[PDB]
Amino acid sequence: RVLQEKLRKLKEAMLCMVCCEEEINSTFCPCGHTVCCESCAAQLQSCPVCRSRVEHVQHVYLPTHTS
Amino acid sequence: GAMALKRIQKELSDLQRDPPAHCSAGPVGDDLFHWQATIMGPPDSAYQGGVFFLTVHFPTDYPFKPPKIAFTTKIYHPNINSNGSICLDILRSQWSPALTVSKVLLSICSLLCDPNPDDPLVPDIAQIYKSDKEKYNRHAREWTQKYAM
Ligand SMILES: [Zn+2]
Ligand SMILES: [Zn+2]
Repeated sequence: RVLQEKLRKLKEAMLCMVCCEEEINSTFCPCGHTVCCESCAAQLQSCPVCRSRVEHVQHVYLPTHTS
Repeated sequence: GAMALKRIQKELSDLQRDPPAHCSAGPVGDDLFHWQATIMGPPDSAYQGGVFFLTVHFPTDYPFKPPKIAFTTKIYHPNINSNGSICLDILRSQWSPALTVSKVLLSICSLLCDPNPDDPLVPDIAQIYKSDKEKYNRHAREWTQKYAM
């Protein structure tokens, strides 16, 4: 049924904001927005969401990860 | 691996599923990196009844850089010049990968309803706007009928 709409919205929410291909796995510190894969995150000097300066990127394993 | 393609395809699919009011966008030509957009002048603007065509050109490092968006339809407005260039913060300094063509289109609509006279691309229109709003609307309406209808 239309669980599909929900499950797909969830899956697309887990995709990197920038490249739209890799699973998100990085947070901008200190602000905490978690919207990118490691490669796109490394290239953003300020957070795309809140525009806070990025002091450093912390790897994150999203609790919602499969395999 | 430099592909803006996936990001563009995703934006396109999202925009077409939930399009901003008064707006439409779709791909044009062969170029996946080009879209055409259309804006129907809002009802509470001097541009009502007018149809404005825009080009959307994505740079190759999109969305690290903003899309290039320009009116091809002629318009009387302080924030848009005769080349169709749009003076809008999020198309320049305030761009971020969190924004989208959809959101920019919405802001352009907002700008049609409420020009920003503090950001003139077209000095003499910006002052007709601040000095005499009633003549502004008269001229904006005349140009809409002449060039956008
Ligand atoms: Zn990415
Ligand atoms: Zn942030």
